[PDB]
Amino acid sequence: KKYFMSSVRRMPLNRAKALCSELQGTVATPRNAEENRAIQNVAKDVAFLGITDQRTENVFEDLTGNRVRYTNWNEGEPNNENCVVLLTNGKWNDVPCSDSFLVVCEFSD
Amino acid sequence: KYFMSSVRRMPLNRAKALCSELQGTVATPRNAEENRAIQNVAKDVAFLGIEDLTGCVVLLTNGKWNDVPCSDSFLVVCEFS
Amino acid sequence: KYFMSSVRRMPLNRAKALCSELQGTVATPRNAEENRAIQNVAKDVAFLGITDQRTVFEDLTGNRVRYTNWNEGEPNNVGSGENCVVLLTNGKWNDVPCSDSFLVVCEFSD
Amino acid sequence: KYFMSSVRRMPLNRAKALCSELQGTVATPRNAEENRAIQNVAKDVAFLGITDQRTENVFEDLTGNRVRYTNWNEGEPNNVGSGENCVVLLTNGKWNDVPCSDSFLVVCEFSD
Repeated sequence: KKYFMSSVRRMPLNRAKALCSELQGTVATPRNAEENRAIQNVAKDVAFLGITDQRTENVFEDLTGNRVRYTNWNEGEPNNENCVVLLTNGKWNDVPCSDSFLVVCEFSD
Repeated sequence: KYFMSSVRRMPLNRAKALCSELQGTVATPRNAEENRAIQNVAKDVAFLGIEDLTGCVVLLTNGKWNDVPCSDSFLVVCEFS
Repeated sequence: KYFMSSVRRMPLNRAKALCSELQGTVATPRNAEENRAIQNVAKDVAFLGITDQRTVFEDLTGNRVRYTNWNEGEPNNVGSGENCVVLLTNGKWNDVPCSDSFLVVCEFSD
Repeated sequence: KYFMSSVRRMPLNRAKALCSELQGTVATPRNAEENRAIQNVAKDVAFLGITDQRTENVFEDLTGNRVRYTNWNEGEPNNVGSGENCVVLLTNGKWNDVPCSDSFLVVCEFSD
């Protein structure tokens, strides 16, 4: 239903959003524990998720404006433009959108 | 191997960079079946990865290949294994 | 992704509102498997979330559809901008008036 | 049984129609586990399928059967000269009675 592919280099979210979009995809956004795990397995290191507080300050939503219905915050998170990264243990950290991380793109038919 | 086409047109350089950044390469037809599958994904003229990018050419809607400059812009179809 | 069918037949406008009220949308098949899944859930002719209202058949998200399964002779235009799509019991698609009434299959996801 | 919530608030009458349209019914918790599950789908205050229209302070599900399991906030309701009373699930998981005419989120339950 969803194809996940990781980038080779680390980059800020703006470059990441543009990368996934180029091939009609989006920055990976897990809707449940299974997808979270799926993305965690393809990413070789900490990677960006398609969740930010860009539209509404300090309120996390997906790239379509919906508040996320699934989260998996690391202990102490989200700790406050805010972005989200998926750690190697699968938990989430709140980080600056300007910092660079691997990118996992999500694709569907 | 699955194929995905870009939303916009671009020169082969940017195209090779795009597919490789996501760990694939510009679609390279190995047989009539793949050439056909690649055209099916590209819904208009698109670059091919042609030696292939790892040891220019565009695929037309009729499935035939034309030799065009590596500097002009067309759609890109990336292939992933 | 899961699908649920309505009990009543209704026009596209009502269909859309119905599905969205429970955080879903009108079922929109992205491949043959999904088309089959929707086919199984609706045991009768039902609306799909595809129309030409914004033009060109697009999903209720403004994107042109990348999957279709037109019945022989379809799509037969009913009138620019008022074209909708229904899935027949055999799984093929017909182009019909958005104002006509059909069952509705809503799609939901996590 | 699986649950789904609405995006907007509405009176009980409209909620009943909404859930039935998709072959379900307004969610009715039959035990604490379901109650917790419905509250989890329903982040905010939501209607349950229980009212005392017939006899004041006696709550029945939408089929006319008096409910067994209850999780009243501050004990059983004890209204007087009241309109039809409905039940909403609060953020604390307890139940509170409110006029069926007021508007709250809806949680539908399905058995598909």
